[PDB]
Amino acid sequence: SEFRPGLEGVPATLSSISFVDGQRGVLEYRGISIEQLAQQSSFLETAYLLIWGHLPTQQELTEFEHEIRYHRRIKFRIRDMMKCFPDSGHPMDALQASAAALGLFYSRRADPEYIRAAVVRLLAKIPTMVAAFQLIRKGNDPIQPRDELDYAANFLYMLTEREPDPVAARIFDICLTLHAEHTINASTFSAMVTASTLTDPYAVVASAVGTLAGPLHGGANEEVLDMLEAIGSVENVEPYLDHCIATKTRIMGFGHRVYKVKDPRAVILQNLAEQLFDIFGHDPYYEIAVAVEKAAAERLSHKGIYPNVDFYSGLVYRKLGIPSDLFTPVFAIARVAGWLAHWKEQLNENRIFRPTQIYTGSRNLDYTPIA
Amino acid sequence: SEFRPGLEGVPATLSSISFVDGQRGVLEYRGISIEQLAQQSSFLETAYLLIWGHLPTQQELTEFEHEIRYHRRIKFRIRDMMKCFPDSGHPMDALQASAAALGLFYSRRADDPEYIRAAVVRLLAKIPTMVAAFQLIRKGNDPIQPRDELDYAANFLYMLTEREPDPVAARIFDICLTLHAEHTINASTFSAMVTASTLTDPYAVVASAVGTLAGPLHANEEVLDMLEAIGSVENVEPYLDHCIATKTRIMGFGHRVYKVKDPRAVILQNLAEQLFDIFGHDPYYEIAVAVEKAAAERLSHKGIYPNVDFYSGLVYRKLGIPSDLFTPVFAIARVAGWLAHWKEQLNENRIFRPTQIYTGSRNLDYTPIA
Amino acid sequence: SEFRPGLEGVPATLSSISFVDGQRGVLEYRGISIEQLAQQSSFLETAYLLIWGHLPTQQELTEFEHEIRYHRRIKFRIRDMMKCFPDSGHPMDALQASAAALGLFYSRDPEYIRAAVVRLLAKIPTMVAAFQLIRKGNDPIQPRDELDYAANFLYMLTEREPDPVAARIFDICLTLHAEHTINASTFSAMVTASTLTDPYAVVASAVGTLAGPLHGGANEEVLDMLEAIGSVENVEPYLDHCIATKTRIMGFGHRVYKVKDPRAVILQNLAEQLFDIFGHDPYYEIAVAVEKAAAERLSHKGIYPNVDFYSGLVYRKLGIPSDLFTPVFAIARVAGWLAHWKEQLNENRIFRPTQIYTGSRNLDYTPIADR
Amino acid sequence: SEFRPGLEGVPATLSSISFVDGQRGVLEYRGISIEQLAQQSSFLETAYLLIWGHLPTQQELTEFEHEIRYHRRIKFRIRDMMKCFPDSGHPMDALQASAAALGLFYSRRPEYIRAAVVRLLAKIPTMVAAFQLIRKGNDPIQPRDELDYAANFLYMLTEREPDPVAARIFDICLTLHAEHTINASTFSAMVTASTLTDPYAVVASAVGTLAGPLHGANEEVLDMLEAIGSVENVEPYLDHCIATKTRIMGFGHRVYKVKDPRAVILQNLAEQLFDIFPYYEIAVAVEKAAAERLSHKGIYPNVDFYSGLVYRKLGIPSDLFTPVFAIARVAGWLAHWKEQLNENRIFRPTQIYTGSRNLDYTPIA
Repeated sequence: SEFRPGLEGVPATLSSISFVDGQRGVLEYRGISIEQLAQQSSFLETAYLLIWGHLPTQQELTEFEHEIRYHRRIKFRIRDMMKCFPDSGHPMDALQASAAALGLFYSRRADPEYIRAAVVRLLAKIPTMVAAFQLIRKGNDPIQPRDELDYAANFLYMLTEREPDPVAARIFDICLTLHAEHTINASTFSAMVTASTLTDPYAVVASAVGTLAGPLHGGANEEVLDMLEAIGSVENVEPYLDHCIATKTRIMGFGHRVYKVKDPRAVILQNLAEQLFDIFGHDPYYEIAVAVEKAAAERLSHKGIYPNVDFYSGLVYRKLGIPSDLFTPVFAIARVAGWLAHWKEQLNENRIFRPTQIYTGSRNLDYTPIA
Repeated sequence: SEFRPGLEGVPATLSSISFVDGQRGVLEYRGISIEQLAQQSSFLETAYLLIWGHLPTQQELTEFEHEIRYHRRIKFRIRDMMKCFPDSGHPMDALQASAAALGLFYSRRADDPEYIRAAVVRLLAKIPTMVAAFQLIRKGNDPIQPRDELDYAANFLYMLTEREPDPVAARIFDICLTLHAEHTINASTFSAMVTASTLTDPYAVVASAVGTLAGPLHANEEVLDMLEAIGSVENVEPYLDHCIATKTRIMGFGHRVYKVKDPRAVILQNLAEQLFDIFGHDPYYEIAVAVEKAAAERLSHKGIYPNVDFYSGLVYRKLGIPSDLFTPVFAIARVAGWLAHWKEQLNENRIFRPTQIYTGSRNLDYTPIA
Repeated sequence: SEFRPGLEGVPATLSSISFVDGQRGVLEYRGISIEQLAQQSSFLETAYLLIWGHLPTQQELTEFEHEIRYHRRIKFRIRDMMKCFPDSGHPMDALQASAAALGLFYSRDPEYIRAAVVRLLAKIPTMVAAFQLIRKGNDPIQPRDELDYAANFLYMLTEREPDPVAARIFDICLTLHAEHTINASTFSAMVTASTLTDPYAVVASAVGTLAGPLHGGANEEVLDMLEAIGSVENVEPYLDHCIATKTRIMGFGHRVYKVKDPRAVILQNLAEQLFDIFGHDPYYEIAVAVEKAAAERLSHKGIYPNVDFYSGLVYRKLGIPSDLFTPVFAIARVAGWLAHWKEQLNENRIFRPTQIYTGSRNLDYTPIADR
Repeated sequence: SEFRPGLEGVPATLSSISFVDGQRGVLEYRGISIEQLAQQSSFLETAYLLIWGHLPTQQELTEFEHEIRYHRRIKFRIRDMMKCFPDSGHPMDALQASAAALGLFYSRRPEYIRAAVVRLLAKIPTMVAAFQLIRKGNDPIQPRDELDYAANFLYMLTEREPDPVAARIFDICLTLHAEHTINASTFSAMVTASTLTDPYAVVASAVGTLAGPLHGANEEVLDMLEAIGSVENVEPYLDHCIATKTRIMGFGHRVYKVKDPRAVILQNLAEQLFDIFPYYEIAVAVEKAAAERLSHKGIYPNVDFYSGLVYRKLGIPSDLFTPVFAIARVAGWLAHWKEQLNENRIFRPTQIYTGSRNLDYTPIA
C-alpha cells in the first residue's frame, strides 16, 4: 500500500459541496437534485446555497441585487494601466495578468465584510476584467452599461450591444448552470492545495486562473465547434467517418470518463437545442451536425457513448453570436463561483498542510570545477 | 482505512537531483558536500552543475556570461505601464503583481533549444531589475537605466544604492544566498509540482511559485524586530520570565529536525564574526551578543541553537537592507530551485487527479422558496 | 467513501413502542397523544400500555396492588452494609453503587418475566429515601404499606402526611418525565440488551451512563441560575450582560425543540394553579418578575422559559435536595427503560462493528540501550 | 447500508490505537509486530505506549516501581464492607458490583489524570482475590513485599510462590490477551463514555456490559475437554457430534480466519511448558483424532483449548476465567475511553419510527 507512481486517487479530505455518483448517474447538488433544482430556480439562490449554504431570504436577495448593482461600476486608473497593454497576444495570459488588477485595488484590509463584501465585489468585478480585456484586444473602447438589465443581460449588451428577448437569457442562464460546477477538478484540486495557506483570496484566485489552463489553455469544445464548422457538408462524412475509424482517436464529443450513461446535461442540451432550432430555425451547419449525429448513431453501436452536451453547446454558442476563442474565459467564470464556495468552506480548517516525499538521489560525490 | 495528515510522506516522485541527511548535518545539492563546494566555487559554477547537469566548460559558461551582460536592459513600455502602478502594496505582493505579466515579452509557446535556455536567461536576469525598480519606485525615485558592467552583486548594489561597494561583502552575500538559494522542497515547490507536470509555461509557474512563497498572511524580520524591541541586556530576566510564560521556543531558536545546530546557522555565525571583526561591532551588535550569551546560559543542554533568522537580520541591518523586501531577497535566493525543478519536471509527465472523502450528505430535495 | 461521524442520524430499527414528532409537538406512545392520555388516567395504565402494551383490568389492578404493597420490605443486610457506607458522597453515585449489587439478593426466565419487574418497580423510592436519610445519619424511618405511592414516598422521605393536590401534580410531572427523545439511556439499554445477561446489569449501566454531563446537569445549573437571580429590579443589567455573553438564555433553550413542546405549557399551567393555591413567597414573585423581563424581548427566538427552570421551582416547593431531581426524573426514565428492555427481548442481533484504522505502519522496536 | 437490522461492521472512528490485517495475519498494536514485540518486551512499557503513548526512560521506570509499591495496600474498612455481601450470585458479577463502589475511596470529582489511574491499575487484583476468598469464606491476608507482579498474583491466588518461568509465560499470556479489534466492549464503552466523566462509572458500565447470556467459551472448552475423556471414544463421539451439525468447537472463528501466529506461539509455548510439567496425553489424542476427522473446514485448535490447559497447569478456579478476561479487557477499555474523551462531540443517533398513530384513552381498560 506504498506504491503510487503519479499520486492518483488518494482521497484527501472531507467533501462538503456536491453529491455526484458516476456509476449511479445521480446529480444531487448538496443532496438536492440538480435537474429538479434547475427545473424551478435561478442562479441567485443557487450560488446562495453554494457558498452561503442556503437559499437566502427575499429581503436578502433584494439587498444583494442592489449591492451588486452598486459595485457594478468600472475603474479609470485601471483603464489607464489597461491602456498600457497590447491587443494581439495570448488571451489566456492576458486575462491571467488581468487577475492581478484587483491586487492593490483594495489590498489593505487583510472579518464579516472581509467575508460578505469581497465576495460580491469579485462577482461584480471579474466579468469586467474579462470582457473589457476582450473588447480592448478587439480594439473596442469600453462603454458604461445601463443598469436596467440583468447581469447576464448586462454582459450580453456589453459584448453585443443589442436588446434581446429573455427566453435566450433563461437558456443561457441554465447553460451557465450546466458548465457551472462538478466534483473536484484538477483546477479545484490545486485550489484546495492552495485554499488553506491563509494569505489572501486574490492571489489564490490568480494562481487558480493560471494553473487552470491546461496545455496551451484552450480545450475541446472550442475544437468541437471548429470541427463542426470544418464539417461543412456531411455527404462525404461517411468516408470521413471511416477514415477517422481508421485513425484510432476518440469519437469527438463522446464518452466522458465519468459521464458514460449520457448524464442529464447532454440530454437536456440536445432537447433544448432542438427546441431552439424549432423556435428560431435550424442552421445549415446545424443540419450538417444533425446529419453527422445520425451517421454516428448508425456507425459504431459499440462505444456506448452519446452525443455530449458539447454538440448542442458549440451550436448554441455559434448561433448566439459568440467569438470562437473565448471559451476558456467562460470556463474560468464558471470555476470562479465554485472556487469561492470551496474557499468559504476552507476558511474553517486550520489544517496547515505539508507533504513529504521519497528520495532516489545520489550521495557522496566529489566536485570538480571546469568539469 | 486511513487518511494520513497532509499525505505526509507520499511517493509523489523519485527525486534524483539532490539529497538531504538531516542527522549528520549534510545537505546534498546535486550530491555535493556543503563545505567542499563552499570553499572556492562561484555561484555560477554551482548553477551550471544544477541546471546543465555538469559543471559547464569555460567556453559555454563565458558565452552565457556574455549573453547575460548582452541582455541587461530595462524596458521602456515597462516604465510606461509602471506609471499606473500603485504605491501602497506589500513589497512581496509588489514583486508578484509586477511579474504578473513579465512573460508577455515572449509568447512563442515552443524553439526547443531556445526555450530551454533563452527564457531561462531572461528569468535569470530580469528579476533584480524589477526588484530594484520597485525598491526605487516605492520611494518615488526617477528610474535608473541598467548597466551590466559591475558584477551582478555589485551591479545590484549600485542600482539599489548608487554606490560601488567593496566586493568582499558581495562575495559574502553570494555565499549566504547560496546557503539560502532554497530550502527543503517547500509548499511552494509542492504546488509547483502540483503544476509542474503540464509544462505549459515557466512564467506563470514561477509566478504562482512566488505567490505561494508568501506564508500565512505572507523568520529574520520578526526576530530582528523582537531583538530591536528588547534592545540592551537589562531586560534579560523579564524577557526570560515572559518567554517561560509564553511556553514557546525562544524566538530565533527551535528547529523541526535540525536539532544539531544546522550547519547553515553555524556558517552564518562564523561569517558574521568575521564581518564584525572587519566592519566593527555596533551597539546593537554588543547588546545582541550579550543577549545571546545569556540565552546560551539557559538553553545549552536542549540541543537548540540560535536560528539563522537573527544572523540574517543582523547582516541585513549591517547592509542597511529595507525590511519590506528581505522576504523578496530570500525569494531572489530561494526561487532558484524553480529552474532546476522545471528541468527535472520536464523529465517526466504524469497527471494526478485524486478523489475526496465524500463527507457530504447524500439525499435531499428542491425547496422552491421555503 | 462517506462516514457521518459516529452515530449521528442513522435510523436503527423499525421499532413501534412509541413515536415522537416535532412538527406539531406530537408524542405518540403506542400511537397515543400525550395531552389526551393525561386527562383522567393513572401511571399504572400508562406503564401497562408501555411495557405490557395492553390495557389491563381492575382485577389485575387490585392483585398487583396487593402484591407490590407486599413488596415494600426493606432488606436488613442492606441496612448493615449501609452502616459501612461513606458519609460525604454524590447522591447519584450513591444510588448507582447502591443498586450496583442487587444480584446479592436475587441471584442465579419464562416465569422470571414479571418477578424482577415488580421487584424493581417497588425498589426505587424506598432505597432513594434510604440513602437520603443515610446521608442525614439518623435512624431509618420505616415506611407503611397503607399509603398511596406518592403519599408513601412523601411520608417515608419526609415523615409527614401530605395533601392530595401536590401528589397529583407530582404524578403529572412523572408523566411529563416519562417519555423523551431517543436517549443514551435507551441507546445503551438496547446495546447491553443484546448480551441477554440480566435486567439487573441493564438498569445498572442505565444509571451509570444516565449521570449528568460530566456530573453536571441542566437542571442543577438551572436551579443555580435561579438562585443567582438574587435581586429582581436589576434584571435589565443581568439581561444585558447575558446578551453580551450570548449564551442560550438561562432557563431557555433545548437541542431540537423550538415549537413549544407542550410539556412546558402544562408545567406553566400547573405552576400557575399551584402558586395561586399555595403561598407564593418571595421566590414566586421574583420568578414572575424575572420571567416577564426575559419574555419581554426574547420572542425574536421563538422559545419560552425552559422546563428545568420550573423543575427547580417544583423542587423548591417540595423543599427537595439539590441532587434529588436527578433520581426524580430517573424514576420515569428507568420506567421507560423497562418497556425498552421488554421490547428488546424481541430478536437476537448483536453487533461487532469496525472503524477507520488511522495509524502508521511498518514500525520497529528499538533497544532500551539504543533508546 | 444503514437500513440493515443491527447496523454492524461499518467504520466508525479514525482510531489510532490498534491495527490488524487478517489476510496478512499480521498484528501491529499501533505498529507493534505481535511476536516480534513479544520477543524482548515487558508489559509496563507496553501499557505506557498503549495509553501513555511513548517509550519511557529508566528513571521513569524506577519512579513507577516506587509509586506502585507505595500505592499497593488495601483498606481494612473496605474488607469489612466486603464482609457484608450475600453469597448466591455470579463471581464475575460479584467482582463487578465489588468494583462498582470504589468511589468512596479516591473520589475528588494535569495530575488528576495520573495518580488515581495507577491506583485503579493496581487495585482490582487484590479486590477480586478477596472476593474469591469471601465466596469461599476463607480469610485472606496481605501479600508480600518483594515479589514480582505475577509473583504477587500467584502468592495471592494460591498463597504460594512459584518459579518465574510460569511467570514469564503468564506475562506473555496477558500480552496474548492484551487487545484486539473493536469489540462490542468498545462499542458499549463509547456508548457510555459520552460525557467523559471519570473511570468510576466507566469500568462500572464496562463490567455491566462485559457479561454474556446465560452465564464461558474457555469454560465450555474445559467442559468439552473433560468430555473428551479417554482415547478410544474420540472417533465415535466425533462422528456423533458430526451428525449433530454444530459449529466446530475449539476452532472456527468468525472474524479471525488466518490462524493468527499468536496461536502458533501458544502451541509452541504449550509444548515447551508441558515438558517440564498426564491427561495432556488424552487431550492431545482427542485433538489429533478431531483433526484427522475434519480435514476440510480449516478449523484448528483454538486459543481456549490451550487457555484451559495453561489454567490447569496453574490450577485456577473453575469460573475464574471471567476474572482474567476483565484483567485484560478493562485496561484497553480505559485507554479507549481516555482517547475518546478528547473528542467533545456527544453522539446522538436517531432511529426509525414505525409505530402506530391516533390512539385515544379507553374509559374501560
